[PDB]
Amino acid sequence: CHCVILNDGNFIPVLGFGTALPLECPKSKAKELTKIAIDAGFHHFDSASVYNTEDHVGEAIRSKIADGTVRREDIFYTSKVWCTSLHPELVRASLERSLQKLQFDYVDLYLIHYPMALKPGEENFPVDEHGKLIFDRVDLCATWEAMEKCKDAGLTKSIGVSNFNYRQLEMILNKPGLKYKPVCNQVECHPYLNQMKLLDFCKSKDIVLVAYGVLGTGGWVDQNSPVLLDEPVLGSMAKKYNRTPALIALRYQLQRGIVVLNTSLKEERIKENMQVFEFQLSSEDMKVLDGLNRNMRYIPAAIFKGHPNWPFLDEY
Amino acid sequence: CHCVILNDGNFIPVLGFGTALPLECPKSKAKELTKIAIDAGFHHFDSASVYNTEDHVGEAIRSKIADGTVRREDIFYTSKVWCTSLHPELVRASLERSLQKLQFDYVDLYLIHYPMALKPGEENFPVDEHGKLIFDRVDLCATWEAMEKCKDAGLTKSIGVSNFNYRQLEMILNKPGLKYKPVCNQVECHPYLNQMKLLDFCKSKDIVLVAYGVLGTQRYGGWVDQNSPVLLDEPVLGSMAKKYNRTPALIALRYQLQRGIVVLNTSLKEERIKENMQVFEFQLSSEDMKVLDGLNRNMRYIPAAIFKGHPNWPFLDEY
Repeated sequence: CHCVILNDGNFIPVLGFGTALPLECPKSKAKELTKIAIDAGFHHFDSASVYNTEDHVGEAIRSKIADGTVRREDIFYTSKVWCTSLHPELVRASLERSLQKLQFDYVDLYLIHYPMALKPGEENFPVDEHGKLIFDRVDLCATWEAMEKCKDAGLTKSIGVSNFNYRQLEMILNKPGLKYKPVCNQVECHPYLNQMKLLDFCKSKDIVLVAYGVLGTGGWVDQNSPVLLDEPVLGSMAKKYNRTPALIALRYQLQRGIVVLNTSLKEERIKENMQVFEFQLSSEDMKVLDGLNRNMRYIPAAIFKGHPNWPFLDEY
Repeated sequence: CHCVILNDGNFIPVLGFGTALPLECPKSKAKELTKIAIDAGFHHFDSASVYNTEDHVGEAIRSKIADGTVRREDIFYTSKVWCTSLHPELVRASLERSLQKLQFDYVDLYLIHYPMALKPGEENFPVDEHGKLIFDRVDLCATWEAMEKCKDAGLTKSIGVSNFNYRQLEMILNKPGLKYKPVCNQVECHPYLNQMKLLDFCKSKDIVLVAYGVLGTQRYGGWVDQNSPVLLDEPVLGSMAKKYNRTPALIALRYQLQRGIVVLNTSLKEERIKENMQVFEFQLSSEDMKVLDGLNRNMRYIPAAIFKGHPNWPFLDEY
């Protein structure tokens, strides 16, 4: 493995495969993609209870274990508790359900998906008659204590968070009687939103930053206007190193000590990910990439914008 | 043709097929889709110079004219001049280039795509080293006069605008020496953004409101936002669909037709393409129309965000 140590003693592969699927795709597509990713060399798989793809991803993994491609111990599986189960007593319940769907005995990492609670229930997006989310309030420190207990019960080897801004991380870190610090903070990160300040903070607290939406992500204008991968600097550097604009973006994060999660529906693209270990960017080129930062948040989770705990209002 | 009259005497089919394709589709996809629509009964096709599918669309259309399925005069084709060619002297050149690709003698409708100009050039989204769109200053009244000439030259039968707000329409309507009022204003419109005020304004000025994004849109590619409830998930639409034994989509389409709006819709699915024609097989009661009116929440799914900093960005005013 091309791994990095977590503050709790566990190791996580620096390259992971995201299992979230496009709205149009049959959830079963996750199974095929997971198998392809495994054959391509991926050992780290990122999922979440809300993606409703865990049963298929679990089947893919158990199938590659059964034919001897990999062993459970060599796989790093991550799940996340959704907004509707942040209530302390619902945390463990959701994790156990995921393990049931996966037919696993444990997950390697369990994260709080967002620092925002929503009305408990089967619906992942509970809304009123006006289509507005029914927010709920919870003590994130209580939710955290429940995460700690899951780790102690052996249901998850490590625990961390996702989409937490620095102050929210602080709430957990300064929590009285804290037992386990989150091992990571999974957030959107790429050349247009390099998360420099948040990264420096996490590193200062021995927390690993895990990036999703590393290559970026409606109407014709909004769908055809230039996006991250259209960046001329990446295209130029890609030709300079004879790789792809995507590989430049992926490599950029690795050289910053960031764990990267990537996804694709195409086998060739999934396989190309492994090239991120085949080359290196020069200090000067790393500095050039640092200059692309333009605070462009592609995954704002707009529907939550009115939530008291929306993490993206603060600078970082 | 289920057609309605325009303020210039010409008629437009009340249902049209948009020819804009998802960035992940070979531009040729537009040819097969257009032929399918034509067989399904579509006569109205909405395109734009920027979509860069005009050649493929013209191929399909001419193909159906050749085999006798339709006549050129039975087809209503719309094109639009992009932000980079709004300068009075570039308006006609853009149209002639589109006709060349289509291999058409004329287009039935020609529109100003957005009331915002961008740096001239082949590049459609010119940006600086900071990734910011390079805006340009233009006189829309002068642009409009260039559109009027196109109509006088017979290159387009009618002229209109798209994504203009009420004051921007006024700018044109109150123009000294105005020869032709725009026949329409093509804007985003659906139950969550019914454009009541802009509609009432257009009606008062004899302007037809043409709607796109009629079934909602999901701009954000992020999982959470793409997986949160969408317009078609609306319980009122699902409940009403059951009442009339139709689909939530058909209810949303019929809603617009009864308001005097011309609807544009698209789909990569042949089955959904056909389904559209069902909108003409039923009618919504006046009571239910009122019910649908209550669904408005000023939810604009197509904000053209990249343009948000432009002086003429049309979505700032109330309407």
